[PDB]
Amino acid sequence: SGAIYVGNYRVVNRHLATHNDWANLVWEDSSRDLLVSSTTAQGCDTIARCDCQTGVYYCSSRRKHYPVSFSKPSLIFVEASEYYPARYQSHLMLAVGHSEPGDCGGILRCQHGVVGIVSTGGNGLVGFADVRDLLWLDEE
Ligand SMILES: Cn1nc(C(N)=O)c2cc(F)ccc21
Ligand SMILES: [Zn+2]
Repeated sequence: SGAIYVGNYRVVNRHLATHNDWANLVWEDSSRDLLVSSTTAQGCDTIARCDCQTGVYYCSSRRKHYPVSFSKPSLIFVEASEYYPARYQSHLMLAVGHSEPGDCGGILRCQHGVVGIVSTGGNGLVGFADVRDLLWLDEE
């Protein structure tokens, strides 16, 4: 699990989104596994506006932050799991690194801030749902 908190917004994997998230929705996309919901108290997080391919992610199935090189956000085939079938997820970034389903929500950060959250992976890969193209998060 895990979320970002850019102001009074909560950014989560679309598949871990709660009833409250859907009952206080802002925007959502199944192909990306992203959903943003409203909050009453503000958050502690800046979103990266950049093309970095280096950063650090949190991996819950190891209790560690790992430094990684990561690919640019693209359309990637990801194998089956408890939450989705074997499909293409868009705006996915692979790094080489350990990941399992429950690692979803872990933050990837670079010098420019929060880059994205863990969304896909397998076979020593990890895909981060990029948030960097979502320029509207910074305001309103
Ligand atoms: C980080 N991660 N997300 C998923 C997923 N959403 O299906 C996944 C599936 C895997 F077999 C291994 C790792 C994974
Ligand atoms: Zn950056």
